[PDB]
Amino acid sequence: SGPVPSRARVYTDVNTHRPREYWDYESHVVEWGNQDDYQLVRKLGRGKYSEVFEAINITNNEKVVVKILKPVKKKKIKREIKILENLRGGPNIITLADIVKDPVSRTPALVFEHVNNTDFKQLYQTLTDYDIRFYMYEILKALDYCHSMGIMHRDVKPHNVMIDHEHRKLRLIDWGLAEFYHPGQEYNVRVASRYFKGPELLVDYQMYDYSLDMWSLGCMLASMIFRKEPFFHGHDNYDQLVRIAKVLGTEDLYDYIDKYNIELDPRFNDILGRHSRKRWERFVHSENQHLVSPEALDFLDKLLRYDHQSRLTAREAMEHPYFYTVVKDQARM
Ligand SMILES: Brc1cc2[nH]nnc2nc1Br
Repeated sequence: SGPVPSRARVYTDVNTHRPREYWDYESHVVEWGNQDDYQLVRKLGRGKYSEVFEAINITNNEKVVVKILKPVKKKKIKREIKILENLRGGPNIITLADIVKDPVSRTPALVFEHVNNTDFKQLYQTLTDYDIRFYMYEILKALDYCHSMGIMHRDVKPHNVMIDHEHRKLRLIDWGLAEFYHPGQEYNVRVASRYFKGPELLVDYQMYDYSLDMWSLGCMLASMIFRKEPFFHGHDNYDQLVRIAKVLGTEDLYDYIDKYNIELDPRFNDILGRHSRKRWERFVHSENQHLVSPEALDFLDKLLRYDHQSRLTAREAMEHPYFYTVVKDQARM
């Protein structure tokens, strides 16, 4: 009789109380700059949707980062721009500095504040127990802010977390998949990386919310404290849910499907089978035990839930005992 509707438990109507211009990015007018102010130095990396370069602003001799966008729909460019401008100045949010366009090829490019070319994926293995809690707390600051601004990132993964370990700085980047949350709106489930897709994306439940980012955050935490990258290692979108079901169990999965009256793809009933909910001790060994604690396992369990409504919010996560020492040390400053 159709899926059961769902609402976010926090920041549900923040966009409703704002002017239309805040979230109606289709009508957003882009403030274009002059690309002659920037000279590219070297390429930093590629991607399906952009190429990233280190560049120099020749007007003030400032180092910047230039993201030349691949050809995508104009509304998607306006969405990333509007979200970056709404979140500008937020805690641990990357700063959009300028928007330029090649006068010949009409190719748009975003100019960001400079950050050291080193992300969370390259640094996790050398991090101590305290470093994991510290940087996870910094990620939660950025997530709680953008959620409070009515925006979900929808692509939380270590590759999108830039870290300057010398200064202990952290920046959340790549907002090309972020969207504004509106209660009752059905979103595209073809988002995020395979290993970080929430169960709602794999069962094709479109009325999701900020809680999607909290699942992806839980996938990062599990891979770091267990040193298993990725943690849920599926061969495809169907097998990705099977890998999750082999850990969280199938009974909670069918209760989740039953609660929201989700029409499960018939290709799943032959491959899901029957699996019990595993204990987190199964993934602990002598090489990751220094990163695993009862607080870490209790915090991880509250993030990786089938029911998106039962996962911790970003604000609830920041108050878990897992961060008690980090919060106390920041108060000492
Ligand atoms: Br700074 C920076 C900002 C980005 N936005 N999307 N990808 C990005 N990469 C780097 Br590096």
